[PDB]
Amino acid sequence: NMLLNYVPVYVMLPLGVVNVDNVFEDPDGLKEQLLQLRAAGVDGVMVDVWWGIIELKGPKQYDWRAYRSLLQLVQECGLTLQAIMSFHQCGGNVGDIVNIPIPQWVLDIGESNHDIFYTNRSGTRNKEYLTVGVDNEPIFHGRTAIEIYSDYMKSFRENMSDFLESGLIIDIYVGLGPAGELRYPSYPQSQGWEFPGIGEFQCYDKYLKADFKAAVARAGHPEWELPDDAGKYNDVPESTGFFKSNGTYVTEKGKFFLTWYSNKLLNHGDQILDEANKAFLGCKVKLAIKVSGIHWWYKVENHAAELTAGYYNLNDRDGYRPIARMLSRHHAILNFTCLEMRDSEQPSDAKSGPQELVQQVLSGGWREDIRVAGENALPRYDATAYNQIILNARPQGVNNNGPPKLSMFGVTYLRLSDDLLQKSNFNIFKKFVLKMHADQDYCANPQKYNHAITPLKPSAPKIPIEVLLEATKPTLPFPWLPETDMKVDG
Ligand SMILES: OC[C@H]1O[C@H](O[C@H]2[C@H](O)[C@@H](O)[C@H](O)O[C@@H]2CO)[C@H](O)[C@@H](O)[C@@H]1O
Ligand SMILES: OC[C@H]1O[C@@H](O)[C@H](O)[C@@H](O)[C@@H]1O
Repeated sequence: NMLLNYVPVYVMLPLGVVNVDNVFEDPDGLKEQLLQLRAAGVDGVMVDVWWGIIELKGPKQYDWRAYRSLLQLVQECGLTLQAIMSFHQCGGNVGDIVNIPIPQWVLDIGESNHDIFYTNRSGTRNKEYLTVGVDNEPIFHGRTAIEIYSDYMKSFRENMSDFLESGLIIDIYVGLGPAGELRYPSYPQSQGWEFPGIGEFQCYDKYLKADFKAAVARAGHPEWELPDDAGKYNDVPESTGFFKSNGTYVTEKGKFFLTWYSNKLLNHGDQILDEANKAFLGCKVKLAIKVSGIHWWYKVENHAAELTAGYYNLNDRDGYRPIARMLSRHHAILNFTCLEMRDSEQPSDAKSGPQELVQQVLSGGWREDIRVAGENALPRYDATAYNQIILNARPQGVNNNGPPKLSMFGVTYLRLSDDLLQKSNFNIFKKFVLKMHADQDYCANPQKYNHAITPLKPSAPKIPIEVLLEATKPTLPFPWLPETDMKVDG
């Protein structure tokens, strides 16, 4: 039955639906919008549960009231929810139209210890996320950063227990860095970065620097230092000593640094996912993380932007599959945040390959046998964008004999706004939803299309780093159709 080819569609709620004062501002306004989504056949919505808003007053001073009111409304409108444990700041990234800092009390600590923030070679501290360097440092009034995230999720679980039991919350997204993605803040607009700048390494805080020097010493090279020839945010790879042909990134020193730099993210993600598994154990929900889609410079040997962001991906080294393997022990979903783009839409000098990047990442996920989800990176309302998303959702088309051999677990659309609801735009969107659903009407029971959710089980045993890095072995991607068989048209 066609229903087996059905891929659910979710929509992101506006940023700031509950303001920085922890007040659910416009319920009536949101209700009307939500009801229109319900009529269009949308399966559910996604929302940020901001750490900076809930634990503002002080350590363990949680106020969940406004968010309970929001969840209540969403449930009344017949929609499911994907909740993001947003441990990051809203404001310094593309599209951020509102400012939501991390808890003020954490910022107060940062005043007397600036090293809790990601730092670039120039000494600039980024305050949108806590460096991975303090994950296990008990400097936050007795707690470590990971313990803070852990307590936050447990409190969420207990205070929203009634919504979890009623099946409202379907996915639990755990923020792992800037914009909630597992990556370093290598391309900060707030510091002047501009597409397609290569970005900068963000490992200069005293904690990461100390770890690196200890590590190089154990490797027999205590003289080794952090990169000093990688350039600046807006540089191009060829104008740097680190990323040029036969440059530093290809030397033993460079490869050691790059492995070290990227391994820190794998462990950061693995440890926090461990805490997430414990906090939601037994609940009927799935865990998920977000991986950023850095398509610029993907078409040159150095993959500069990817490397500075923490994804050690080269033509001969798969820097994404090991993340997929790490997610398997947690039975988690890998969400790729950039699926609507086409190569021909990028300036030629950016050397972008978003289409090839998507195929690499999704194939790696299916290869490791984990579920893969996604979102569009930029606001799009045209058919060609929707058709590109539909192609990646079922790379080899629909199957009339049963389920597709390959299909994404779901797609979340960015974002809910008045432009989307504009008559003509919404008209196209409704066709998009219909095609994602494979021409079938909205289906309320996820079980009908093999999307039933079982109680979350404890994570499988810890996979050693050496076994994780075995997944760096390059593999051929799965075959992709040139265009989807379920077009929206135009
Ligand atoms: O509300 C979700 C997050 O939205 C933004 O980040 C987006 C980014 O704009 C988009 O290109 C990509 O596809 O997904 C990320 C994360 O979903 C905000 O900057 C974040 O603060 C929000 O968490
Ligand atoms: O953040 C920089 C952004 O600039 C915009 O003008 C482009 O259209 C986006 O593709 C790009 O991501």
